Amino acid sequence: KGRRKRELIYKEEGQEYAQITKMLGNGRVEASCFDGNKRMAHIRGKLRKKVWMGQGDIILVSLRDFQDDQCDVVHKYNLDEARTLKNQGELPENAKINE
Amino acid sequence: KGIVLEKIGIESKQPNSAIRKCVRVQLIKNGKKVTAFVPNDGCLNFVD
Amino acid sequence: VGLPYSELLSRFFNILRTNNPELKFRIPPPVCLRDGKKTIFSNIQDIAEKLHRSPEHLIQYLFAELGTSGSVDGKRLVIKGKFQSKQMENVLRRYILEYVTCKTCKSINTELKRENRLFFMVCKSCGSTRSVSS
RNA sequence: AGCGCCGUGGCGCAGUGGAAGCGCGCAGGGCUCAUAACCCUGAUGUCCUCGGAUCGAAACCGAGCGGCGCUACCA
Ligand SMILES: [Mg+2]
Ligand SMILES: [Mg+2]
Repeated sequence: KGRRKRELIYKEEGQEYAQITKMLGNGRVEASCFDGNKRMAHIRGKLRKKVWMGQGDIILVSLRDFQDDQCDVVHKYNLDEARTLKNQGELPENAKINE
Repeated sequence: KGIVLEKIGIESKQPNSAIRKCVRVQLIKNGKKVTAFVPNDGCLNFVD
Repeated sequence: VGLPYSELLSRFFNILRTNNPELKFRIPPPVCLRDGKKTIFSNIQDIAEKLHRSPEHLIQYLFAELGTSGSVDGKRLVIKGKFQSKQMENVLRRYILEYVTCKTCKSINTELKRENRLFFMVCKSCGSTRSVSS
């Protein structure tokens, strides 16, 4: 089946960080975004079953300017960029996740 | 004829990963509500 | 004749303004650490002080609320379990509501005492005797 | 106040008269391509305090402590 430190990425112009609250089905998920929203995130292609995610993982999420209650993932962090951005406080301190 | 109730992006089927720009539109003639695709790449921002 | 009632009421109000100019506002913000499998609470000593509460009784009450196990490390509580800071904050809120400050009147200077084997509470500002143990 | 119970290894039971126990937990390993299941190895103790017969007690007993249930408010 298998034979068949990268630079962290920052939010910008309609894009931010989110905290997965519950894992939905069919490739959906819900993310509490650090804007005051409990948005729903869809998993994009080239990433759907390319990177595996889990509840409790900081997520880089692109938004939909034409649809404010829906959003889609662009990138997932391996718990190191999360602690980093927490130290620089990019995401509000009211959301603390560690492991 | 109809009126755009709002604008949405609906996700494609299984073998194709992409989001297609569509519009939730209310029909004038009978009152029923439906959804409509918008072709021609740069035209959701034309909808208003 | 209720005239000699208002004067001693005035005397009491002057007593109150003399003794207690400030008339809790001294709860340390419970900044916790949820390290996945682990949880570390450093503020446990500070909340022990600012509430005038001995550490062992507070930590055993925390363990009695939630059936989770760990140790005490260092001036901190290291519990290996899963809890958001909101829920442990809530548990501390309950303990604050019903132990550090009495429901009937605003006070906090009361502390643990042992009046014929349980923990019987008494106050200092007042002189209360209430049987709060469980 | 007296009597019935007890004194953890993180737990519950225990043999309590040779001196550290069993399962549940936790760390680690094994099997498997891999996971779970299964299989092996473990470090944890003043087995609560003080004295006593005893080669020797954690165990057998008693001059104190703590926590449990009743007698029940025992001027
Ligand atoms: Mg190759
Ligand atoms: Mg997508």
